Amino acid sequence: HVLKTKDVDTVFVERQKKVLSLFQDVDQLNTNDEYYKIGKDYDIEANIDNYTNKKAVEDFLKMYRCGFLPKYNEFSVFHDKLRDEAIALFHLFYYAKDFDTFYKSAAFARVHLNQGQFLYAYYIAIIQRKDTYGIVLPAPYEIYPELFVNIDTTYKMFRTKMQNGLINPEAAVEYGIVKEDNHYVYYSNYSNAITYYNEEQRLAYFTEDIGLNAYYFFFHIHLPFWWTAEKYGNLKERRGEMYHYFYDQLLTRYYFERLTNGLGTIPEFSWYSPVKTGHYPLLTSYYTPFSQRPNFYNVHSEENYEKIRFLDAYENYFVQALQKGVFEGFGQTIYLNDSKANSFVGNYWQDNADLYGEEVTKDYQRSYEIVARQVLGAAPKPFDKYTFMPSALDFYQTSLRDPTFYQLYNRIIGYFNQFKQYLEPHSQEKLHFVGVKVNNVVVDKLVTFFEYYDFDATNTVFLTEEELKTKYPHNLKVRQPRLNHQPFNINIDIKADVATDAVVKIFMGPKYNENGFPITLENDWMKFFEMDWFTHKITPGQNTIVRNSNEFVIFKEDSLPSTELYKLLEKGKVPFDMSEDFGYLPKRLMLPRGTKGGFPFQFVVFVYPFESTTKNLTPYEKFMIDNKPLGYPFDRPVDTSCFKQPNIFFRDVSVYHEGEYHAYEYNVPAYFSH
Amino acid sequence: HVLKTKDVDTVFVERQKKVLSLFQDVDQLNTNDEYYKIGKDYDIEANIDNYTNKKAVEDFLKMYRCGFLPKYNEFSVFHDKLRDEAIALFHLFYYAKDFDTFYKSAAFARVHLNQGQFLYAYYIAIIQRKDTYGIVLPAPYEIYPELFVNIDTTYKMFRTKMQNGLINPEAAVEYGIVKEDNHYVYYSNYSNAITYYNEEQRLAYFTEDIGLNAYYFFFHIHLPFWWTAEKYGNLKERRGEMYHYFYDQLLTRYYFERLTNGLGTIPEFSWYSPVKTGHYPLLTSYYTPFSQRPNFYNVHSEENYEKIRFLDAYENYFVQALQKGVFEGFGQTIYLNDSKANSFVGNYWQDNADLYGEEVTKDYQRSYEIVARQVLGAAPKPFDKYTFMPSALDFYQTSLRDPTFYQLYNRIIGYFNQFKQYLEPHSQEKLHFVGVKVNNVVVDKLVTFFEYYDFDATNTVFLTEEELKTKYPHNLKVRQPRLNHQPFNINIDIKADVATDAVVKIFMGPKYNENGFPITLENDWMKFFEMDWFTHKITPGQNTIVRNSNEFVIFKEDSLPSTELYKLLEKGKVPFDMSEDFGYLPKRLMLPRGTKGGFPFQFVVFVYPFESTTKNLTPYEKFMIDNKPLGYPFDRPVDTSCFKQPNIFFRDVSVYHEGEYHAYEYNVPAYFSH
Ligand SMILES: *[C@@H]1O[C@H](CO)[C@@H](O[C@@H]2O[C@H](CO)[C@@H](O[C@@H]3O[C@H](CO[C@H]4O[C@H](CO[C@H]5O[C@H](CO)[C@@H](O)[C@H](O)[C@@H]5O[C@H]5O[C@H](CO)[C@@H](O)[C@H](O)[C@@H]5O)[C@@H](O)[C@H](O[C@H]5O[C@H](CO)[C@@H](O)[C@H](O)[C@@H]5O[C@H]5O[C@H](CO)[C@@H](O)[C@H](O)[C@@H]5O)[C@@H]4O)[C@@H](O)[C@H](O[C@H]4O[C@H](CO)[C@@H](O)[C@H](O)[C@@H]4O[C@H]4O[C@H](CO)[C@@H](O)[C@H](O)[C@@H]4O[C@H]4O[C@H](CO)[C@@H](O)[C@H](O[C@H]5O[C@H](CO)[C@@H](O)[C@H](O)[C@H]5O)[C@@H]4O)[C@@H]3O)[C@H](O)[C@H]2NC(C)=O)[C@H](O)[C@H]1NC(C)=O
Ligand SMILES: *[C@@H]1O[C@H](CO)[C@@H](O[C@@H]2O[C@H](CO)[C@@H](O[C@@H]3O[C@H](CO[C@H]4O[C@H](CO[C@H]5O[C@H](CO)[C@@H](O)[C@H](O)[C@@H]5O[C@H]5O[C@H](CO)[C@@H](O)[C@H](O)[C@@H]5O)[C@@H](O)[C@H](O[C@H]5O[C@H](CO)[C@@H](O)[C@H](O)[C@@H]5O[C@H]5O[C@H](CO)[C@@H](O)[C@H](O)[C@@H]5O)[C@@H]4O)[C@@H](O)[C@H](O[C@H]4O[C@H](CO)[C@@H](O)[C@H](O)[C@@H]4O[C@H]4O[C@H](CO)[C@@H](O)[C@H](O)[C@@H]4O[C@H]4O[C@H](CO)[C@@H](O)[C@H](O[C@H]5O[C@H](CO)[C@@H](O)[C@H](O)[C@H]5O)[C@@H]4O)[C@@H]3O)[C@H](O)[C@H]2NC(C)=O)[C@H](O)[C@H]1NC(C)=O
Ligand SMILES: *[C@@H]1O[C@H](CO)[C@@H](O[C@@H]2O[C@H](CO)[C@@H](O)[C@H](O)[C@H]2NC(C)=O)[C@H](O)[C@H]1NC(C)=O
Repeated sequence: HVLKTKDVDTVFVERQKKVLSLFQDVDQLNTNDEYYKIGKDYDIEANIDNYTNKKAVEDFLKMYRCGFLPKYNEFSVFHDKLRDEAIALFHLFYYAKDFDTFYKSAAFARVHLNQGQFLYAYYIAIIQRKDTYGIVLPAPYEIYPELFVNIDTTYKMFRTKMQNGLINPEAAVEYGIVKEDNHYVYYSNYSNAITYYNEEQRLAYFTEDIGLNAYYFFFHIHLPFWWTAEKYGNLKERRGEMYHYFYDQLLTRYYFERLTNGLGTIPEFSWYSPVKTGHYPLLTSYYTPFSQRPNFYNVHSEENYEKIRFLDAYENYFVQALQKGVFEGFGQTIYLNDSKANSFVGNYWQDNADLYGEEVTKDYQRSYEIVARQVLGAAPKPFDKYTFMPSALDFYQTSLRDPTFYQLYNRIIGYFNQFKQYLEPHSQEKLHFVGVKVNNVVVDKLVTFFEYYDFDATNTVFLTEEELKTKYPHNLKVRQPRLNHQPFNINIDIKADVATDAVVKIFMGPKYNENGFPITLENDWMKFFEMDWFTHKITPGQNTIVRNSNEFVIFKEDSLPSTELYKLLEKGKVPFDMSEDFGYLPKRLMLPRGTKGGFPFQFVVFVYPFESTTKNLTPYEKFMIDNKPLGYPFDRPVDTSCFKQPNIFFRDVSVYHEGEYHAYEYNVPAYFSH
Repeated sequence: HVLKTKDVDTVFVERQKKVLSLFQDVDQLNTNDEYYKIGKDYDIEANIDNYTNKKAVEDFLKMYRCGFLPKYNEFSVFHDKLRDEAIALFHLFYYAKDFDTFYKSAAFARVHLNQGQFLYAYYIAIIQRKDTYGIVLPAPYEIYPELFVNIDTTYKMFRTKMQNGLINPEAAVEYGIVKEDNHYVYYSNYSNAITYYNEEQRLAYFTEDIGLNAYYFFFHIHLPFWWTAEKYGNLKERRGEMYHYFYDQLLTRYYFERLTNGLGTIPEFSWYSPVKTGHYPLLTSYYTPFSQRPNFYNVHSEENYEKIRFLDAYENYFVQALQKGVFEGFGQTIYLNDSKANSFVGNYWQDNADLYGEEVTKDYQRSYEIVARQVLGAAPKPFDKYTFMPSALDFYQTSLRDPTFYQLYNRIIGYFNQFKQYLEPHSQEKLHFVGVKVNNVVVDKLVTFFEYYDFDATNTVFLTEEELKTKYPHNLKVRQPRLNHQPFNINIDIKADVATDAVVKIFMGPKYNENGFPITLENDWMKFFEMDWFTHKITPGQNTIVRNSNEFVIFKEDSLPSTELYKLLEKGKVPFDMSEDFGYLPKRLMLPRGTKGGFPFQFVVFVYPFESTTKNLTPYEKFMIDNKPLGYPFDRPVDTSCFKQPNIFFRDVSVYHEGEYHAYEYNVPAYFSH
């Protein structure tokens, strides 16, 4: 298994090394590094001519002269002041006329501003600026290790750095601390191996997977809710569509993990009753432990009355719009069948900039999601604008760790899916592919297993004045057994009459509902996980297609550590996926953990005529190369019919799991010491 | 300290004497008085030609022939039938062609109608009729002493009257009954000296202050929610602005009293959870005690299910309008920034006539304030249209005695202040006064203390057939120590470039929040109490202004008993404030009770260019002589800026309290007997 690579020129390489020079030892400043001198004395005012937008720069300066979030404090985009500052900073980065002015602005920020705040605006700018297109971003877990690993292993790294090494390596092994080469390796367990407060803990290997969490972070920085989608041209008109697709797909995938663990559907809650599923983040900031929400949390308390009424009102509005058939307000009146209605509900639920026709949201345009994250996070109200007790719900990099995150968005998609039943359902004729028929589909054995995975966590530690004189160590390694599966083929048999360009899609869906009974397309159309999308020229007669799971376009390879990125740069290359598909879900997670006896699911292949791609979303996500609605044909209900189309095939499938069932078993000292 | 007086001609004096002739021994009828014969035989039908609006008079007769509230029963403008009768009566009074016809109509009413009802319509007619403009109104506590004093002292007066004097004066002293001259003086404690059911009771000297309660009553009769603001020209368009101003100032002032008493912010509540703070009115009607709301009252019971859904719906509508950026309904469509928006939210929350574009409100036009006062009052449903158990929330003269009164309006203004954040914030430029700078502000020591205050409470008692044959006694006096403060100067130091006409305002704001930390303008702009407003001619160079607290235009002098009014009329004079500023907050209450060590607050002086006064509200309140929104520049949030404007100055201040801290200490027999 070789990783696909891509060729880059000398300019790109030079810009790549520059951006990476600002992603090192992020919680500390190195006066020996070139960036410190540049950044410390950069005069934004004096170079105001090197920015395409003078107003944005002046607003930044005006804001900056008043002070920004101090260093070391936690930064969260869900807090007004912090967000506005971060956004002003983003504008300073985005409007730099050229890479050089941008780099200097970045260095300025790195030296003067809050590390978290800088990293946030930095990450987004690299994604948004045209001149940095293709630039490979370092893994978020490598940049925010304190957000991707529990305190028990963070504390072990702290103890190692404080002791300046291992004092008794033979004893350290019993605490998962091993030395390999010149690296210190830390075997890190998911939380279900240290605390089991509720049954949802059984899903910890999935909800705490660094790749899954990185995936949500990438989703957000690819296109922040506070920013307009203008830059992406077409996506703007299809933004709400993308919202639905992303969350439906994520919720459905999470649902599958629940199913193979016997946890049933995503729980429903009320803002007027205790929230059943609590959550205890084993994370910490530099000033406080993350807030905890005990099981059966009394959410309807005096501190949340007003917020709950707002959330209620927000839901009420939508439900009433569905009833009367029209969305009023926001400067327009949309009937449910309007051609922009789909984008409206999506933008409405997310309360994004595009809902208002602006480039950035304002503080007074209150958000359902932000307020809901606030009350579900269970944190006491902020001490002040710059100080708050964070919860898993305050970061896109830790959101998926909280069971209520899925419950919140499942509630939202719940309404979105209700809205979809008011639309014209897909007719049997529009779904039919005259001349095309799928005679059979055979799927190879589906097997999951846990496999060790390492990543650089050195950013967890603080370097010595002497250590800063020499090259960075990239000394610490965090090792966790992560979910994965064996590659598998899908053999498709297609009997055709005429020759035509066809599109073939591969989905994965449940076979039974939570109670073990047969699924129903009428109520379960939204439970199909899109796995593949590709064009294929169908020749008259017999057509045999073989798609290997490693080829599914929906997923990407694991990221490589910054150190391997450099070696690859010497060759004038960059990982293909890491550069162009950084937002895709890691392929090692395309399958939910199976069971020893094999858990029931079904694959489905659908092939339809290839045609218009005039309003595709390639500038956003590469695989979106058609005009059909995202998730087609499971994007909305379908005109109930008891006789399936010949161009769609459903194949039963079983997901088995090999090796140790529980991930923590691979971190038992007796085991890894062999 | 001399009280300001105003000269009045003979015509005014005779009308003043005529109006006061109907404010004597109000719960009884005097056949020996001139008004009795006049009112008993007055024929409205026959004199219909003396009313400018015949339809109104016919409606009154049609309604009167069916019967009105009987004598002795409690009257409240919050009960449908009662309000409708009162409004009909008002029209009869208002449409009288000349003073004489008005007086007869009033005499007729005094004789035939419910005393409370008559007094209600009468008070308002005197304020609204043009020919009675300036006519001095007797203090509400003199007219309705049973609404301004607890039953313990009401019963003492009853006992005195029944015994026809004191049987054992030496002994009566131990109960606060003392004879002075020809008066019987009753030392009257606030409820916190007889029952301490919850911590809010420590605010009783304030919430029960007769002046504070009279103030709210004056606010009502000056312009009832059921009547249109048409009479006041410009006010009509700014009605909502005045609504926000009145309640925000009152709520802020209340907040200040909580701060010096360690009671923090105004509590928030939910219609679906027990209301924490109860209230026990130590008041009674002629037929029943006032209803009581115990602590942690179960408000969400079957009797209130439907009313709560209404209240909840009313709030939902506002919250959704804010979210969609437009107010729909009531015959129009108003975007948040529309020029008519501010008045809409005001008229909406109040459910007043101007909301519907009518003269007076109708029964089916359900009111949030009324329904909320109904469920918060905790009284069982009315026996019938004429019989109900009253709560402190059923009267404008007792409302401030109930903690939930503040909680309810704080909830409404919460929404109002939320709406304010959707408006164009005051820009730094517009707040800047070019060439004008406030160099310094010095405030003399702020000191509060309790000082005895007496008022005529003879209306509490019933007179003898013989006593009615001679002049009214004005025999009984209620004595209570009331909050007060020493006069203080505010020295303002201004450095100007050129000469201009400037407006200088003075505010009092908190220094710290309820937790003891620094206030923030972005979140506490609504907590600034306006204290003074005046024009001043600034000359080039150094300017020095000296304003004494006694000169603040926002406050008035205490009311004089009706007996002192007569003596003053004989000199062709009337108190200046009682005549033109009756609705102003008593100046003795401008400062919250301080603490021995001195409680922190801050004074702010802001000076801006004097200009337009085209849409001023002088006809309503004298001090509103500008075009600026009421409360400027703290009427809405301001473009956040850490750099203060040169024409504004903040000065730390400490409010000290001298003498006994608790008011009841002055009502201890050992103390007042010396
Ligand atoms: C415990 O607990 C407690 C309780 O809580 C606490 O306390 C706290 O604390 C805190 C901290 O400390 C604090 O805070 C702070 O404060 C401070 C002070 O303040 C003040 O002052 C200021 C200044 O002033 C000045 O300036 C101005 C301008 O700007 C002007 O105007 C004036 O006049 C003056 O002048 C001057 O200046 C200068 C000096 O400085 C010179 O030039 C000369 O001298 C001149 O003359 C100011 O600004 C302020 O203001 C304020 O206030 C007032 C009143 O008072 C007012 O009026 C105003 O307006 C303002 O206010 C307000 O506003 C609003 C309200 O409405 C809001 O917003 C707020 O409140 C505000 O405030 C005063 O006066 C200060 O300084 C600081 O600052 C800082 O921080 C912040 C945040 O926090 C930011 O924003 C800013 O920016 C800054 O930053 C900085 O720092 C930090 C740390 O801290 C960091 O992180 C950052 O990064 C930065 O850094 C920088 O700086 C530093 C110093 O500063 C240094 O060191 C550094 O360096 C380094 O690094 C670099 C790189 O980067 C390198 O290169 C090198 O090498 C190294 O070295 C840098 O440079 C703050 O703010 C508070 O306050 C307290 N609280 C209380 C209640 O008290 C404690 O802490 C604890 N403790 C423990 C142990 O834990
Ligand atoms: C206990 O508990 C119990 C239970 O709760 C109770 O009971 C109650 O009681 C009550 C009280 O008493 C009652 O009520 C009452 O009643 C009565 C009776 O009724 C009946 O009758 C009437 C009358 O009739 C007549 O008239 C007419 C017209 O108008 C006609 O039509 C007829 O026919 C007749 O005629 C005749 O007679 C006359 C006389 O009157 C002559 O002219 C000749 O003879 C002729 O022929 C009537 O109206 C009524 O009716 C009604 O009802 C029916 C049924 O039955 C019906 O059908 C009808 O429609 C009617 O209505 C109804 O209905 C509706 C609808 O549904 C409703 O709303 C209701 O139901 C109604 O009702 C009958 O029949 C009566 O009378 C009375 O009245 C009164 O009151 C009221 C209120 O309440 C008012 O509004 C009115 O106006 C009146 O008033 C008066 O009185 C009062 C007192 O009470 C007062 O306050 C006032 O102010 C007034 O006064 C006046 O008068 C009097 C007499 O009455 C006198 O006395 C006085 O005198 C004074 O004056 C001056 C001062 O200002 C001086 O100057 C001198 O000097 C002095 O003296 C005055 O004048 C009532 O209503 C009830 O009923 C019961 N309930 C039950 C259930 O039963 C008890 O009470 C208790 N007890 C204890 C002790 O606590
Ligand atoms: C009054 O409201 C309108 C719309 O609600 C505001 O107009 C918007 O202004 C922003 C600029 O910040 C534009 O990006 C939008 O396209 C405008 N939308 C519409 C519908 O006009 C207007 O700014 C508000 N009034 C003021 C003075 O700001």
